[PDB]
Amino acid sequence: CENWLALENILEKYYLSAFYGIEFIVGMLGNFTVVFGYLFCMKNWNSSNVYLFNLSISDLAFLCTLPMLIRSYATGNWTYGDVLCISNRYVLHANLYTSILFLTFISIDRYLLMKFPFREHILQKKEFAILISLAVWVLVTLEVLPMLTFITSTPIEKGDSCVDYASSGNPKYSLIYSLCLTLLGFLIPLSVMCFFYYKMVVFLKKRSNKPLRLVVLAVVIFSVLFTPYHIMRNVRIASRLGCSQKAINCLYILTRPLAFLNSAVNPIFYFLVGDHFRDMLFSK
Amino acid sequence: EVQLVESGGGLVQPGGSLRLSCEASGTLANYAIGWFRQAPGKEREGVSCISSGGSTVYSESVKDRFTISRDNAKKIVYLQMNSLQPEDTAVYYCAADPFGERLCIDPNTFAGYLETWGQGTQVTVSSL
Ligand SMILES: O=C(O)Cc1cc(F)ccc1NC(=O)c1cccc(-c2cc(O[C@@H]3CCCNC3)c(Cl)cc2F)c1F
Ligand SMILES: CCCCCCCC/C=C/CCCCCCCC(=O)OC[C@H](O)CO
Ligand SMILES: CCCCCCCC/C=C/CCCCCCCC(=O)OC[C@H](O)CO
Ligand SMILES: CCCCCCCC/C=C\CCCCCCCC(=O)OC[C@H](O)CO
Ligand SMILES: [Cl-]
Repeated sequence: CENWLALENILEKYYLSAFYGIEFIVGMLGNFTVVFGYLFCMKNWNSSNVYLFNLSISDLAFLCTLPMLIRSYATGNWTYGDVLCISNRYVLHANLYTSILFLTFISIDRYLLMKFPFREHILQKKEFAILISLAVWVLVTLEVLPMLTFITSTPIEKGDSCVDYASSGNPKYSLIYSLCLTLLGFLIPLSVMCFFYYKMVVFLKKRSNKPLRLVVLAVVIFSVLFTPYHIMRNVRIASRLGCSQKAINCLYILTRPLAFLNSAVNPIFYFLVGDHFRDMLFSK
Repeated sequence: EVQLVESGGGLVQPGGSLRLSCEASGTLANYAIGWFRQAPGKEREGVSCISSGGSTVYSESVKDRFTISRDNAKKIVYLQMNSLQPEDTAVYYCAADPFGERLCIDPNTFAGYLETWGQGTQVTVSSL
C-alpha cells in the first residue's frame, strides 16, 4: 500500500500544515480582538459573557499548540519530548469538548433570559456561570484523562513518541472510550442544544429572532464540523479490530482540521448575544 | 442627545397606587426606556422596560402589579405602580438606551452600558 502511504505523508506534510496554518492566523486575530474587546469594553459581565470568554481561552490554548503541531507534521516526526506530548494531547481534546459545552450553556442562558429577562434565578447569575465554567473545565479534563493515562503507559520518555489512541493501543478499549466520548462529549451536548432550540420555539409560539439565531448557528457549526471527525475516529479504531486501513486513516486525517475550524470561527458568537458588541468594538 | 427627569414620587399607604413619569428633553422614538430602583443598602434592580418598538418586560416581583407605557409625542414614559408594599420603598430611576431593541433583552446587564439616567424619585410605602 505504497500509494496510500504516499497520500498519508502528503496529507500530513501539506494538507495539515496549510489547514492548521490558516486556522492559526484567523483564530489568533479573531480571538485576540474579542478578548481585548471584553477586557476594554465590558464593565459588568453576565452568564453569556463568562461562557464566551472561556470559549476564547479554550480556543487560544489550542491555537498556541499549532506552531508545534505544524512543525512536527512538516518534518514527519515528534521531537518536542514527553511533557509537550501530554500538554498538546490534552489541549487538543480539551478545546474540542469544552467548546461545545460553553455553547450549550450559552444556549440555556439565552433560553432562560427569553423567559426571565431580569435574571432573578440563581441559574442566571454571573457567579453561577463562573461555577459552571469551572465545572466544564473539570468535567472535560476528566473525559480526556483516560487518553492521557494510556499515553503515559507508552514510551513517551524516549522523547520522540506521541501516540494517537485512534491509531495505537488496544482497539477494543479505544473504541469503548471513543464511543463514550462521542456520546458524552459530542452527541449529548448537541442534543441538549436541539432540545433548548425546541423549548425556545414553543415559548415564542405561545407568546405569538436573536435567541434562535445563536442556537441554530451552534447546532449547524457543530453538526457540520464535528460529525465527519467523530465518524472517522470511530471507523479508524473499528478498522483495527491492508490498503483499506491506510485509506481510512487518510479520510480520518482530512476530518481533524475540519473539526478544529470551530476554534477559528467561534468568535462569531460574541456578536449574537444582543449587546451590540460589534458596534462597541468599532467605537474603541 | 437626551436628558431624563423622573417625577411622581411620594408617600403611599400599603396596597396603594402611584404613577411615575420619566420625561425626556432632546426624539425619544428610537430609545428603549427601563425603570430601575435602589432600596437603602441594596443593589440596583430593574423593574420594567419598554423597547422602541413598544414591547414591554417586567421583573417577576412587579409582574402582576406594574404597567409601563410610552407617549413618544410628549416624550414621556409612565410607570403605573399598583398594590405597593413597604418592600417597594426605593429611589426609582429611568434609563435610556439609544439602541431601542437592546435594553429590554437583559435590563440588569445592559443598564451598565448606559450613560443616560435620571436623578431618581423616592417612593415610600409605609402605614399610618
Ligand atoms: O494532529 C492533529 O491533526 C491535531 C489533533 C486533532 C484531533 F482531533 C485530535 C488530536 C490531535 N493531535 C494531538 O493532540 C497531538 C498532540 C501531540 C503531538 C501530536 C503530533 C504527533 C506527531 O508524531 C507522533 C510520532 C510519530 C507518529 N505520529 C505520532 C506528529 Cl508528526 C505531529 C503531531 F502534531 C499530535 F497530533
Ligand atoms: C492534566 C492536565 C494535562 C497537562 C496540560 C494542562 C494545561 C495545558 C498547558 C500546560 C503547561 C505545560 C507546558 C510545558 C512547559 C514546557 C515544556 C518543556 O519544557 O518541554 C519538556 C519536553 O517536552 C521534554 O522534557
Ligand atoms: C457530568 C454531567 C453529565 C450529566 C448528563 C447530562 C444528560 C442530560 C440529558 C441528555 C439527553 C439529551 C437532551 C435531552 C433530549 C434531547 C433529544 C433531542 O434530540 O431533541 C429533543 C427534541 O428536539 C425536542 O422534543
Ligand atoms: C471550508 C472547509 C473546506 C475543507 C474540506 C475538508 C476536507 C473534507 C473532509 C472530510 C471528508 C469526509 C470523511 C467521510 C465521513 C463519512 C464517510 C464514511 O462513513 O466513510 C467510512 C468508510 O468506512 C470508509 O471506508
Ligand atoms: Cl500514531
